[PDB]
Amino acid sequence: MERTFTPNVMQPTPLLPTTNDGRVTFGEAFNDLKDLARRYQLYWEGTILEGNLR
Amino acid sequence: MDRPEGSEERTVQTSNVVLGETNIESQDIASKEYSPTWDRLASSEVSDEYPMLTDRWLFWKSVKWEVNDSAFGKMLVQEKFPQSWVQMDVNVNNIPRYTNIPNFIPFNIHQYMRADFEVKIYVNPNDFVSGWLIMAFLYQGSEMFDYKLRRNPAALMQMPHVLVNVGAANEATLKIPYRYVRPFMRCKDILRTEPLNMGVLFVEVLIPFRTSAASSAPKSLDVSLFVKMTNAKFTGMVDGSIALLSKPIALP
Repeated sequence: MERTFTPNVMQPTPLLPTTNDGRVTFGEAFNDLKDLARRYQLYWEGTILEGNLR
Repeated sequence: MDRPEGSEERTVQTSNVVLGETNIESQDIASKEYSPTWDRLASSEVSDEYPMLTDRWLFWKSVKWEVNDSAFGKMLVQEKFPQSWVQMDVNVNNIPRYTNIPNFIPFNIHQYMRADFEVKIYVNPNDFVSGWLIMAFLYQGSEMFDYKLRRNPAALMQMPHVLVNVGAANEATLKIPYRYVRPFMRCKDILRTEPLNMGVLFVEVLIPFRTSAASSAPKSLDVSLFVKMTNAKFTGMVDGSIALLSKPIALP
């Protein structure tokens, strides 16, 4: 698959040991964007006056 | 002395150095000794160990203290440590260099390191002088918001220390396990923090040094310091000239 394709890899060292996505040093695992997307964020913020109503 | 040679001396050999000691030491450990585990999380390159080089003991300073100048709490040694010991070898411009001393040769080619230290202090008085010294070590003391109130020997009596009685003339050994804010220390001035600044080693004058009023008696006495690294691990091989050393900052 062309998106992840890695031809002729030259790697000088071993790979780095894992912290289980931060669960080793912090308490939680940040492995997924769907969990970050469930923390609330602002959507629309406005003001409404009498006289620009009905 | 009851034998033809005086008595049986005791020998402490590490690598190709051998240190004679005739008396009972005075020991302490700056914190609990452990085996480093999270340090593997910091670097993907293999940590290099040089036991033949670094385990070896090394003579560090000789500081002289006199009868006329011994207050209570006069500081003979006040040093950023290991910074002062590792950067002890200076050129004409007082710029340190890790190239000459074979214990410090791997600090030259690496970026980061980690290791435990053992500082050992030697005082060789005759029998008729009496005094007392305290040598204590404060983990990252220089960065502390009141570092200059903790220099009184009344404060050092609390942090891990050893005592050297000049009347008895004993040895003293202070083991310092590696502890720091990060799993490694920097060896040079990079990424513009000072290199290899893990704490502060003090030598104060707990009881001032006193001798007899006779004219030919010694009015001075020497203090020598030996240091050695223990689990030394180096990582991040680079060129020796890729980073520079600048002359060290002194403590107030």
